[PDB]
Amino acid sequence: AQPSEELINMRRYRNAARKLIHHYSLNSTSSTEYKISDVVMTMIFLLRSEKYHSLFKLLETTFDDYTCRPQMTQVQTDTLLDAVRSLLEMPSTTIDLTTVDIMRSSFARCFNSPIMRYAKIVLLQNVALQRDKRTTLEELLIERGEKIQMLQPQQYINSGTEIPFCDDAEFLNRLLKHIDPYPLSRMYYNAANTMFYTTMENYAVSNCKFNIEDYNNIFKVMENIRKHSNK
Amino acid sequence: IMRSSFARCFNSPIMRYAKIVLLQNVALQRDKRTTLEELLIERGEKIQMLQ
Amino acid sequence: IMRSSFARCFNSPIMRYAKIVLLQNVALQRDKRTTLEELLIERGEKIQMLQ
Amino acid sequence: KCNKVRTVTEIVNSDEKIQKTYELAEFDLKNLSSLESYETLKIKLALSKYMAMLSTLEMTQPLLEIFRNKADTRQIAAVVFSTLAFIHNRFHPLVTNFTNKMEFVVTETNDTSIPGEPILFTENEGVLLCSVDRPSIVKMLSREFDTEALVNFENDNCNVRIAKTFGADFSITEVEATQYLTLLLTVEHAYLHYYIFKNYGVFEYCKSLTDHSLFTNKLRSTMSTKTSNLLLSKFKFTIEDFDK
Amino acid sequence: SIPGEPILFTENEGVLLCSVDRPSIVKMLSREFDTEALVNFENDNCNVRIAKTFGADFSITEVEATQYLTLLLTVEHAYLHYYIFKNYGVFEYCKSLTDHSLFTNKLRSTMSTKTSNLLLSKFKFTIEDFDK
Repeated sequence: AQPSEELINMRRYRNAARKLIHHYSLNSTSSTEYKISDVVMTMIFLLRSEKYHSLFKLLETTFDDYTCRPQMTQVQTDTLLDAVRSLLEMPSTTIDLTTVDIMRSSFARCFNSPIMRYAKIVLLQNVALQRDKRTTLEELLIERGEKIQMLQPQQYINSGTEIPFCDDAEFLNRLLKHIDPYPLSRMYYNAANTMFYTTMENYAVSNCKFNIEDYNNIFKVMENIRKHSNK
Repeated sequence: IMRSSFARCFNSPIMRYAKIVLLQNVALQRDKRTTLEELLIERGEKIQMLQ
Repeated sequence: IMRSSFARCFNSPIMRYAKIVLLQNVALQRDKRTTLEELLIERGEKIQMLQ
Repeated sequence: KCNKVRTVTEIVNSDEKIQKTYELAEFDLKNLSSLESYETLKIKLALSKYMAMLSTLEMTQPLLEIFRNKADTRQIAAVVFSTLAFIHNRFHPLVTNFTNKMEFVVTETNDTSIPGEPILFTENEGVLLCSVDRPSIVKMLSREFDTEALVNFENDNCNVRIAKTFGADFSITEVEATQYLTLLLTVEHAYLHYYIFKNYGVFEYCKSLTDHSLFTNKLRSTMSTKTSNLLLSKFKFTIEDFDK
Repeated sequence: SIPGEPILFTENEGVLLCSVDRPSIVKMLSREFDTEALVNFENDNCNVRIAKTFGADFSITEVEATQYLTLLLTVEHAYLHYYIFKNYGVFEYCKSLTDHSLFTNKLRSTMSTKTSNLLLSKFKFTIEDFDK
């Protein structure tokens, strides 16, 4: 092998690989994420350090395509997670087994269909959750509410009543001017998708499919507002 | 032939996830127009803004 | 453009005459031609910025 | 309805007339421009005010740092309290206090976590109590969830859109400030159910938490044009993909 | 840069501003398209033209002056749109600047009864070849 040309600009691969990882794993801001050749280059870039090869092997096992979950070789798995953290260069942002499993589930569909035009489709579900038992929300509602009632407040947080305010109008204006340039609409669009992802991030456990119509109702809240304006 | 085939192969978008638009239009005219009484009820403050 | 000129010309084996004026060039380094309007938008945007 | 408004004039004694006609399409355009600019300004002002108020509160360290910590009992509760007061004022500008009984609980365990609504309430187990999942809340603050702005839009009747092309110590990052909007909207959502139960019984509150759907009935004769933070209403995903 | 129109009036961004494509203008003035040794359409000369057979420091040459006509025409074409919008709204740009085209209809009764710079009125090229 001659990576001087077969790995020319190792960055060329690394950067796109990291982008893709931050996309499929966890979440990131929207982008026109795709290049099958980039996936290939991800593999090739992995083929040059053991702190890659370990991961590479783990993911390659998905070519067996069955959803069987490998044993955690506890020690090596932990060291591997550390290596992952490193290679992702993130500020130790709570990289975890669960996110690793999520990426595993992503590859559980990645290679598995040659849909050679556009799988322009969310595949929200994960088989590789701790069980496919798939019980409903309501039982978990009771299960949570029990311990919720059992818990006692950590602090006795109310006495009397007050409100804070300030009127440094000049200061306010200063602040406003400093803030002004920002493209508000786009620079809050992100938060919607953030919370949306947070939803599943919570229910990664015995999940229930339905979310869509409730979200649509949240959105038609504005329809309700207009009807109020129309009485 | 292999070349021309791979050219297509490498251009096959995959696995794309969710989205939002948000960007919106409101109304042309029938949405409640301002009415002069409201504007007067605001502007009257100039009577005391004075100077 | 010149390069592509000859790869346009040789296409014809036709000898009588060809009024044809192949004004367009296929090969201009893009997936597909966009509209003009989009370009107009995108340019004018940055254009207004300039002092 | 292109409505080429049509006009004529004459001298007295009707010596001879003149005619003209004109087109609203510029006027409506300009009105829409002014309206949306104005309302955007208003919303930005409101957010600024909120931020300033928060700033007042003597924080020793940045917000994200606060949440990344978990030893606190004051700061997070206080923040929640303040946000709730702000929202209640935005609905009742003359109203200032809630008559005590407000109490909060930190929650730490997946084995206590609850889907969707991250913040939950028992309006009276004798008195009000509330609960918060700091662990989960932290997670949204992954900045890579944030990136520079796309500029897409759709359905433009040509110049209807392009016209805008011819229409002219906490000194801290825009994206950092943008973090706040998350908790803003979250607390807003929560306050919805809170207000519902405050007005009515527990079982309808449970139904609303099963589906935030039936609200569309009860939230009438309730919002007397006191607009809320949903200006850009094209919230939507792909739908046909639901595939039952 | 912009397609076609090398000049763009922003009529009032608070006040008028205009755009100039120096790189293109330089392309146009790269010139050398020109040489006077030419031939031109004529027909039926005995009736039509044969009679026309029998009638008659800066010391710079002419080619440059010929070149000036380029910018003359360009600024004219700009002036059209500029005048129009200065007299009317923006939105008609959706038409005129997509395609100037019918704008002459608006110009009806607008011209001052004096012509400009369309003497050799048969300006045309082959059309049916479009092979759409």
